[PDB]
Amino acid sequence: WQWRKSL
Amino acid sequence: WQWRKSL
Amino acid sequence: GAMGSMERASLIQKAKLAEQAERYEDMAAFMKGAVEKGEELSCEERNLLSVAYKNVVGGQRAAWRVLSSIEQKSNEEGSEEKGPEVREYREKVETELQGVCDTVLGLLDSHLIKEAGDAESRVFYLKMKGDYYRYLAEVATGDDKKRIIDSARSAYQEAMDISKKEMPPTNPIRLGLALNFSVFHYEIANSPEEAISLAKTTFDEAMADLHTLSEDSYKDSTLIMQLLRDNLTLWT
Amino acid sequence: GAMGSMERASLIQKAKLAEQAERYEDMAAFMKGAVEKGEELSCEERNLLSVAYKNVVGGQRAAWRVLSSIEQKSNEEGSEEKGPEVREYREKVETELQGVCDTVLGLLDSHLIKEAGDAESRVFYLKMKGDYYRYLAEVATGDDKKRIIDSARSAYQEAMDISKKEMPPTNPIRLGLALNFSVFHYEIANSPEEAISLAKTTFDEAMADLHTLSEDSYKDSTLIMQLLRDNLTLWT
Ligand SMILES: [Cl-]
Ligand SMILES: [Cl-]
Ligand SMILES: [Mg+2]
Ligand SMILES: [Mg+2]
Ligand SMILES: [Mg+2]
Ligand SMILES: [Mg+2]
Ligand SMILES: [Mg+2]
Ligand SMILES: [Mg+2]
Repeated sequence: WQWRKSL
Repeated sequence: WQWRKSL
Repeated sequence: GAMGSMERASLIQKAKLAEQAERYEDMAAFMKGAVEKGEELSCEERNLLSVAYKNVVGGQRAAWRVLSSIEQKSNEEGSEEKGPEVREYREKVETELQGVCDTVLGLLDSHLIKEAGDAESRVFYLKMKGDYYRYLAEVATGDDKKRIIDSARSAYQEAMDISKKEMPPTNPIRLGLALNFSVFHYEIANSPEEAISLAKTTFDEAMADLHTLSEDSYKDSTLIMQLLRDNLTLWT
Repeated sequence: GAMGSMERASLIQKAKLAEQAERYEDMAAFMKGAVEKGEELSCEERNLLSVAYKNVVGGQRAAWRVLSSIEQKSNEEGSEEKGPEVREYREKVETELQGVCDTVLGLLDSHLIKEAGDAESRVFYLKMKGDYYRYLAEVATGDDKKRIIDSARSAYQEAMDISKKEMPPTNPIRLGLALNFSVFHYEIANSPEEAISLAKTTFDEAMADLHTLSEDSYKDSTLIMQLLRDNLTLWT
């Protein structure tokens, strides 16, 4: 699991 | 080297 | 405004100093002052604005999530009553976060977006409008939640339409916009299939354009493509 | 004060929430409000106060050091003149840092120290007074630098005298006080030999008392002893 990516 | 320790 | 007496160039200079010192609230205040001088922003200046507020609101969002989790647990069966304090403090952080979002959206509306004519600036600012309506949507629970969500959607959609017409598929702004609109679909709009389809098509179309790029542009584009891949791996 | 209308217990509860959310400025404001209720602080409450302000001032100090380094480089031979902005912004951060230190010292003087009669509270608060005069000393450059340094020294010395008479050599408050007074000697008072002697004697006297302790107290004390060792290794 990992916090989904945003930019 | 490392930043000396304080508490 | 408190920055009204400082030169535009000094505000930009101090924004860069604040970034080096990791003083992002100062950085945001300096860039707000620079925007309020009324001149359009350069590419570098637009990214100073976004970096500053992204870090400020990112900290507020992380804090809001911690407090919201504590609040939800307090409302589970068998949880001891502890009074109004958790809700009050979650509300305090929420109100501060909404204020930051309103400030950014106010700068975009007065008057960054209406003066932005080039694709790189207009898409950048519309992505920002979508992002900050998305952050409002993350905490929204009342009568206006659907309108907040549709405001985010509408801003992202205009940015997507322009980016597809005016930018190559490897453009870093286009890629980051698609990444975030995909997250919007997955997390906000309850549309995981749309989120996955957008991330895949964005990735594949960029892959096919990499051959046109210099080494430095290749590095910039593949970095964001990996973030799309990270999300696809998480979601499938 | 803005916290005057909130219950003492609610302020403490929200300070703990702020800590969980890493909102240390909020945490400090809550604990300031709790102190201003006028009742003495419990052991746990004293440590909430110190944690909050330590994190706030720690961030300000780190930022001040970044900016001071940039400023010093700008005053080297061959550096291009860039105007007053670096100095101004370093001064802004410096003034904010001094304000935090003055606030903490004001809480200690009105009226935490005068009501603290037990060794654990009195030594704790006098260590804090020494610490925040030390942070003022780090940025001091004018007529009052020597008096600021002597105020730090005097507070640390009173705390040391009490801790040696009233506490065992493994007491974590005594150990952390000695650690910080040693750093004061090394960094502020230009007395590295005193700094080294104090750290060594503190370490050795604690080592000889470890046999009296439970497993949990042993863990607490050896953790701080390792910090003394870290400094001795750095300094010799
Ligand atoms: Cl609150
Ligand atoms: Cl300034
Ligand atoms: Mg001008
Ligand atoms: Mg224009
Ligand atoms: Mg084009
Ligand atoms: Mg009461
Ligand atoms: Mg008393
Ligand atoms: Mg005793």
